[PDB]
Formats: sequence, structure tokens, C-alpha cells
Amino acid sequence: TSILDIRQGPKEPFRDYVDRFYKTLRAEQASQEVKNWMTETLLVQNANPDCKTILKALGPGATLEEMMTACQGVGGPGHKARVLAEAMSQV
Amino acid sequence: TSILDIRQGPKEPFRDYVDRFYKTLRAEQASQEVKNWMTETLLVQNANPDCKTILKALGPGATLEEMMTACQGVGGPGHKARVLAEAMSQV
Amino acid sequence: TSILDIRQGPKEPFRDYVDRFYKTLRAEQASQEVKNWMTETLLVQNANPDCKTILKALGPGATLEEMMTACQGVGGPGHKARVLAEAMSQV
Amino acid sequence: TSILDIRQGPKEPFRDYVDRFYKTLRAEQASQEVKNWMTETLLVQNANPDCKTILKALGPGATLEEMMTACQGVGGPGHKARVLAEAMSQV
Amino acid sequence: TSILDIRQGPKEPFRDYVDRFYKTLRAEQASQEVKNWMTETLLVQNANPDCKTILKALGPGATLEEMMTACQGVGGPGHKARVLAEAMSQV
Amino acid sequence: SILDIRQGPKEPFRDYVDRFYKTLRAEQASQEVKNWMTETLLVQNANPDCKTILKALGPGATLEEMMTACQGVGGPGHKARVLAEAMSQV
Repeated sequence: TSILDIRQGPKEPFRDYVDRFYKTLRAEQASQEVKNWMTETLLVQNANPDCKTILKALGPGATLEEMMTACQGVGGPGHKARVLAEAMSQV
Repeated sequence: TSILDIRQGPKEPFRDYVDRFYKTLRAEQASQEVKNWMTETLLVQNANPDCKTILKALGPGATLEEMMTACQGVGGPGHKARVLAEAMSQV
Repeated sequence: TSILDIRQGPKEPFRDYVDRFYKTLRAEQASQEVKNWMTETLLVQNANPDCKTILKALGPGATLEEMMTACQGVGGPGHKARVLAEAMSQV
Repeated sequence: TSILDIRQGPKEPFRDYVDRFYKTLRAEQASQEVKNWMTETLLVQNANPDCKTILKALGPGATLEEMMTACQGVGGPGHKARVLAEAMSQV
Repeated sequence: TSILDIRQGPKEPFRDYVDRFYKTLRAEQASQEVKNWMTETLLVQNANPDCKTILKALGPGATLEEMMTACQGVGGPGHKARVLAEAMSQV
Repeated sequence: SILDIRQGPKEPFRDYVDRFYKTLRAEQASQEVKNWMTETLLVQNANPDCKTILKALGPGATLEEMMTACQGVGGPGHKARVLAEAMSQV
């Protein structure tokens, strides 16, 4: 297992991916400074398109509590419907 | 294992989450006064948008059994359609 | 475990909830006469809206066998579509 | 369990339901003549609306191997879509 | 078990059914000519409507790898949509 | 057999590549053959939706370039975009 191979599934809840991310990151042989830098880069890059789009609107300076509260709706009826509703207006 | 890490999944029924909440809350080393304050605060805060939207409409003073009965529709055919139908009107 | 904590999930089939209900009702330490009263009251109240909507339409004089035959369509293609179509007409 | 409690779930394949039906019928204490009559009556009566709609259209005289082939389409994209389309025109 | 009872589920991938088909065929007491004739006959008949629809367009002569590649799309986002779109146009 | 590994219609790409490489590490072959297997089967035995995305990426792309393009398949945005293009296509 490698922290770089950790990617968020398309139907995986955000709370679990960050769980495996932090579950595996606590094992990667590196310094705490590197592990914090990993968090700043990987976590937002290896997320799925739906979650990444939500995070790009948050701007910088957000915390997990700010991310996860914004992503635990992804995969929910309001999200899936809103996404499916915006597409019909796009087409 | 921390009570603050307990978050409702987007496809998780409200019942399970409250069970994990109280199953996890039963382990947190704290005073009973603080644990009651947790329930009033986190339980509805760490929920997903669909339930929090329903719970925000109940207002305050609502009882557990009073809420759990209002969220067991989320994820059902009647709900998903009502969500999907109101969304088409939103756009 | 308590008879009052047994509630049907939003995506759970009826045939199972009644199984959990009667599996727990046979465990509650109480008299047989009161347990029948539980059946008449809890079973239809602690169900989800979709099944409750169909059971309320049967009226009084049901026999459980008449209910379960009326709810095994909930969650199926015919139902989910029928529900989604009636909502499309509203908005 | 009792053969009369065997009911097809809304999301259960017909092949599985008929599997449990015969799995239980081989245990119910009854005569071969009694068990044959059960097959003719319950199997099509305890089925879900989607399958019963297909089997009611076949009429009588239909054979097992002739029914299974008519119900293993239920739950497929063509079915759910065809059903999901006819309802939109019905409402 | 029996090779004649092997039927493709409505929500089952093809590669699994062909897996179970050959899993059972390797046990059926028969001649190699019988098993080959089984393969040419049952495999396409006991498939579900969606897959049988695609195979009927391939005609005869097609090879396994030639078929399997045409059926691993059934149940995917592109398939379910194409099926749902042709049905909306049919009515 | 490495040839029998195919991506299901509802299987994530990251899982199929796992099973793909899980078998390839056992197949008795030369390193050159296993690399050629990777270059050929991996993109061919995937499902239409993922293959549709990979056919658009062209050649010269690495796994990290693919996996990052297929983890949207099966997500709400994907099924919706696909379902929206189909309504206009038909």
C-alpha cells in the first residue's frame, strides 16, 4: 500500500476515503512535515470530480470539518437530483 | 475513536448514525452533563443536508422519537421523487 | 433492545421489519394480551411513510396477510416509477 | 418457517423466490398432492405486482420454465425503463 | 444442481453467468459433443432480455470473447441511459 | 488467466486494475511480455464507459493519468451527464 495510490471512489463517501487516507498516511514512512504537506496536496487532488468541484468553491484555508460538512451530501438525494437537474438545463 | 468523528453518510439511514452516535458516546470519558449537551448539539449538526433540512423545519424542542420519525423517509421512493421533482422546479 | 426502538428503515423491505418486530416482541417480558396491543399500534405507526400510506388506504379490518401483500411492491420498478410519475404531475 | 410466509421481495429475483419456495416446500409436512396444489396457488399469488402482472398476462397453463423466462427481465434496465416510461404517459 | 437451471439474473453481469454456466457445465455428466451443443444452445437462451437482445443482433458464428465484450456494458451508465432514452421515444 | 480479467459494468476502474495486476504478477511470462500485456489488454478489457474516456485521452498516458479520469464513472455527475447527453441524442 502507498499513500499515492489512495484515490476516492466514485460512489465512496468522503468520510471513508479520508479515513483510509489518514489510516494509510499514519503508516507511510515520512516526517510529520511531509505528511502534513501530503494532506495539502493529495487529499484535494485524488478526490472524485463531484467532491473536487465542491472543494474548489470553498477557496483556501478550509479544514476537514469544513470539507466533510460540505461533502457528506454528495451521493444524497438532494445532490444526485440537483446534479441531475442542472444537467437537464445544460441540455 | 471520538464522538466528533461520527458523521452521517449520504446514503446512511438516520437510525444507524444515532446508533453509532450513542454507541460511540457511551465510550467517551466525560460527565453526563456534557454528554447531554453533545446530543443537543452534534447529533443534528453532523447529519447530512436532507435530514438537517427536515430537522431545521421541526425547530427546537423536538424529541428524538419525534425526529427519527421525520427522517426515516429520506432514501425512500416517495422522498427521492419529491426531491427530484422539486429540483426541476428550482431550475 | 426494546419493542419501541424497532423502526423500519427507508429502503428496508416490509417482510423483514415485521420479522424484526415479532422477533423482538417475542422477547419483551410482558403478558400476551399487551403484546397483541403492541401489534395493533406500533406495527403500523413505526413503519415508513410509503408503506404507511398504503396501509392507511386498506382501512380497518386488515389481517397482516392483507398488508404484506400490499407492501411487497414498495421498492420495486413498478412502484418507484408510479411514485415518480404522480410527483411529476404536481410540479 | 411456514410455506405461507414465503413472499417475493420487491427487489428479489424471481429465481431466488422460487428457490426458497421449493426449499421450504420440501420441508413442509404435507402430502405430495397437497404440495402440488400449493405450487399452483401460492407461487403466483405470493409474487410481487411486477411479476404477477407479467404472469397474469400469460394466462393459465404456463409452466415453470415458461414463467422464469418471463420474470428474469424484471429489474433490468429495459424493464425499469419501459415501466418508468409507461407511467409517465399514464400521469 | 443442473445446467438447465442456470439462468442469467436481471442484474447479474454476463461474465459471472458465463462463469457459473461453465462452473456447472464442467460437472454435468455428458459427452464433450453434448457439452459443446449445450454451450451453443443454452448459454444464449437462458440469458436475460437485455443480453439476448444484443446477441440476437450479432447473429450466429460470434465467439465468446466476441460476445462477452458486447454484454459487459449492460447495466452501466451508458447502457441504462440508452435503454431509457429509446423507451421514452417509443412512447 | 490474465486474458479472462474484464471490468464489470458496475466495477470501479481502480478495482479492475487491481485484479489485472493481481493476476499478471502470477502469469508465467517475460517482463517484456507482461509490459506488452499491460499496454494492450488493460485498455481493451475495460468497460465501454471507461474505454470511452481512455480512447479520448489518446496514447502516452500513465495509470495516474487514467485512474484520475475514470474515478468519476459511477458518480452522480457522470450518470447525470451521460443521461443528459442521451436525452439529446435520442
